[PDB]
Amino acid sequence: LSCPEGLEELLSAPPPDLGAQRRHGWNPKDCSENIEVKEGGLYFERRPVAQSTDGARGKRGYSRGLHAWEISWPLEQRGTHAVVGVATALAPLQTDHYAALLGSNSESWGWDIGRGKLYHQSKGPGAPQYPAGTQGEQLEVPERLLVVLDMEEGTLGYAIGGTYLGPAFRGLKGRTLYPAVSAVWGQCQVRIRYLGERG
Amino acid sequence: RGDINNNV
Repeated sequence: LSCPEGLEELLSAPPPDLGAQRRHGWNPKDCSENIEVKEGGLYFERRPVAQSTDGARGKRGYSRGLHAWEISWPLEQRGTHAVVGVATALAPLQTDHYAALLGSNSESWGWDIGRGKLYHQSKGPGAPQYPAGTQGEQLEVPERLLVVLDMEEGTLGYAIGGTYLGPAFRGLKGRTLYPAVSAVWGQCQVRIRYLGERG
Repeated sequence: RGDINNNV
């Protein structure tokens, strides 16, 4: 019973076409210098750069209603720190070490899809596990996951295989938040597929 | 080459 209002409606609507996906996809003008946005926003490729973590934001920031998008991040392309979430327009997108960049500061919120941990203003040790009752060593986030941002309640949560896993972060009302990830893997290809909005 | 994260 934890779903945002209108999530089933949204996920059952005809999927946004490639045009819509590019409009709400990764921004070539808002990513790390070590990331190349391809296909007009449908995916990015992180260049091979040693001792760097690199982020990207979507083109569109959300302040109201419900928005969802699918991230596709091959399991073998995640490396030591693969973080999926949202950021304000001001979050840093690059740092010179391997780290959970997304969620390391005030401006970002991330789920570590290898460790299972949630980061916001967090360096990483002690961070809580998500979803409830799981732990890294005994879960595996598959290639595709949905990111679900409810800007009426002010929550960010995730869905896997069509199933919402609950609110991960709260307290987001009044912000303007963009899709975001941070990555460390040379030549990783991270795709984003916008699923639409309601509200 | 040699790096944990496929960077070289």
